[PDB]
Amino acid sequence: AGSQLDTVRRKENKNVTALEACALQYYFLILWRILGILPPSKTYINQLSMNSPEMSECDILHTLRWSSRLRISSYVNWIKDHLIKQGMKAEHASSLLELASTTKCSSVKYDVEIVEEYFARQISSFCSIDCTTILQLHEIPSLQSIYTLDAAISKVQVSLDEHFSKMASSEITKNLLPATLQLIDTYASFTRAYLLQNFNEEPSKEKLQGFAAVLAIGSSRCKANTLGPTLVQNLPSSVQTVCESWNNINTNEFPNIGSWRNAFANDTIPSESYISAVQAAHLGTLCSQSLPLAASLKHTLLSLVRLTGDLIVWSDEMNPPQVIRTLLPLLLESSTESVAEISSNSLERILGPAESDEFLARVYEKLITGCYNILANHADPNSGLDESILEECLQYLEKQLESSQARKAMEEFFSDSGELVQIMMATANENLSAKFCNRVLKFFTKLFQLTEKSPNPSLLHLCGSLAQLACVEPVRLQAWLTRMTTSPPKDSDQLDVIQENRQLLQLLTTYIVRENSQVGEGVCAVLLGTLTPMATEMLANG
Repeated sequence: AGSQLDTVRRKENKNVTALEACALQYYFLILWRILGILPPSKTYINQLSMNSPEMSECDILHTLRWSSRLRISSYVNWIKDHLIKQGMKAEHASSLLELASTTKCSSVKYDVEIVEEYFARQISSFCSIDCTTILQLHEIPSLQSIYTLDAAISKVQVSLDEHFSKMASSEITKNLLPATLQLIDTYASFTRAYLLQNFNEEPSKEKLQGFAAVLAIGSSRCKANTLGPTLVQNLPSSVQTVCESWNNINTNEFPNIGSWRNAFANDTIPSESYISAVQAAHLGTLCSQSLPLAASLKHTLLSLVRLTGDLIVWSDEMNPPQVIRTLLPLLLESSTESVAEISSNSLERILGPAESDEFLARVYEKLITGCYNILANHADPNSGLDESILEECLQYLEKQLESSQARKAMEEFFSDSGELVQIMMATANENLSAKFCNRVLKFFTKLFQLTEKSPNPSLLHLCGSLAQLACVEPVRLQAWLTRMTTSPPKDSDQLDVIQENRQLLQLLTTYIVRENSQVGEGVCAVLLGTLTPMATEMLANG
C-alpha cells in the first residue's frame, strides 16, 4: 500500500509532502509490527516450504523475517504451537517446521538462494534500463525496490559473515558475485539519473550528457585527481550547487557496519531489527525533500559494493579485469562518489595498492578516455560544456604526455583509435574558440618536441597514429585548415592568436616532413594537396 505514490508524485514532478511521507512511514511501521506479532499461517509455512510463487506481491521481506525467526527454536516453538492451535495436524506441523528449518548449511543456502533470486528479478527488470546511457528520471526504481534490495543485501551479507566465521560457500558466492556486480552498475546509473535529470533547466539532453561526462571525469576520492574536481567546479554554478547538495546528503541515517554485530539491542536474530532501522532511514529520506529516492540509492549502492568486496575476498568465479572495470568509474565519478572509497578498496584488492601500476594504469586510462570523450563527443556547445573544461584537460593531456606511464597509456589509446587526429578533426568545429586551436597546436607541438628531446616508442606510435590523418574527410580537413589559416577580425578580435595558430600549424607540418617522423609521407601530401585550393582562393578572392 502506498508503494507507487512516490513513483506517481515524482512522475508528475511533485515532491511527496511531509504529511504523505510521514503517513507511508507510519503505515509501514504498523503493518510490520502486525505481521511480526501474528503467527505465520499454514499456507504461508507451506510456501516457505515450497516457494513456487516468486512472492512478487511484497512477500520477499516477510519471508526473510520468518526464516530468521524459525532459525530460533523459541520461534519454532511459538509458531509450531500456534499451528497446533491453528488446527493444522501436529505432525504436519512438525514436518513443515523441520523442512522450513533447513538445519545445517542448508539454512545459509536457503538465505543465499532467496536473495539470489531477488537479485535476478531485479536485474531482469532492468532489461529496459540502459547501463551506458542516461536513464529517464521515471526509469529510477521506487523506494520500495530500493529498500527491499537494501534489506536483501542486509541479510545475505550478515548470513554469509556468520557462515564464514563459523567455518574459520565458494559456489554460494560464485553465483552472488555476478548478480550483485550488475546491480551496482545499474544502481550507479540510477544515482546519476536522479542527480543528472535533477539539474534545473534554468536542461537539454545534449547539455545533460555533457554535464554527466564532466562529473564522471570528476573524481575527488583516493588518488588526488587534478582534473576531475577542476571540471566539476567548472560546471555551471547551478549544476555545481546541485552536485554539492547531492554530496551533502549521506547514508548516516541507515545503520552502518557493526550495528548488527553489536546485536542491534536485539535478542535472537538482530539482522531483522537492522533491516527495520534501514527501512526507517529510507522513510526518513522520503520525509526530506532533498533527493530522497537516491539518498536511499546512495546507501543501497554502498551496501551492494560492500557485499561485492566481501565476495571478491573469496576466489568465486569473478573475472578480475571485469570487476576492476565495474569499480573503475565508481571511484572516478561524483554521482557514485559515495562508494568511490569502497571502489578504491576493491581496486586495492584486485589492481593492488592505490600506488600500484595496475591501479594507476586503470585510473589514468579511464581518465584519458573521459577527457577524450569530452574533447570529441562533448565539443559541441549543445553539451552545455564551457570551453574551459576542454582546454583545462588539454593541459592535463599534455601533463600525461610528461608522465612516461600516462604517456604510454595515452599512446596505446590514441595510436589505436587515431584520437590525436580526432582532436584536430574536432578543432575543425567553428563553435570552438581560436584559443582551442592554439591549445591543440601546442599539445601536438609538445608531442613532437618531447619526442625530439627524449625519443621513445610511445612517441613513435603517435606519429604512426597521425598516418591515419592521411585518411580523413577532405572537406572536414579543409574546413579545419580554413579555420586555422583564415583570420576574420569580425569574430577573432585576437588576430595575433590567429597568427600563433598559423605558426604552430607550420611547426607541425615541418615536424611531419622530417625524415625521422613516423607520420609518413602520405599525410604530408594530403595536407599539401588540400592547401592548394586554399591558396588558390587566397588569390581568387585576393
